[PDB]
Amino acid sequence: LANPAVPWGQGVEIERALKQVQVEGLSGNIKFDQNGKRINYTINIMELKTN
Amino acid sequence: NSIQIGGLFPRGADQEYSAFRVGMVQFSTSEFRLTPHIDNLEVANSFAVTN
Ligand SMILES: *[C@@H]1O[C@H](CO)[C@@H](O)[C@H](O)[C@H]1NC(C)=O
Repeated sequence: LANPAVPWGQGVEIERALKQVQVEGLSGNIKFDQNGKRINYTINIMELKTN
Repeated sequence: NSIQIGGLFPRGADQEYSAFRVGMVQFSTSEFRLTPHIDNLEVANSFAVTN
């Protein structure tokens, strides 16, 4: 809260580090854009039947 | 009999603070007097508002 707030430099580097990550996981292929939203995801379209 | 009251005016609000001061002038009384501390901020910013 201390004013004026001062951010640490390393943070940006950690951010870039996270955003550049591309891995395989339970949600399928995991990759991010510059803003941090998910990219190249696969959403299985499913229907409920009798069985 | 001093009453401290804070205030928050979004940057770019002029006539509002004007009407605030005019209100301070008109409703001033011998019994008690409001002592405003005004803080201009980015109202859309949650951090700024919290701080
Ligand atoms: C991954 O996402 C980008 C962003 O739209 C898209 O252009 C690209 O074709 C995607 N790749 C696959 C294999 O869907």
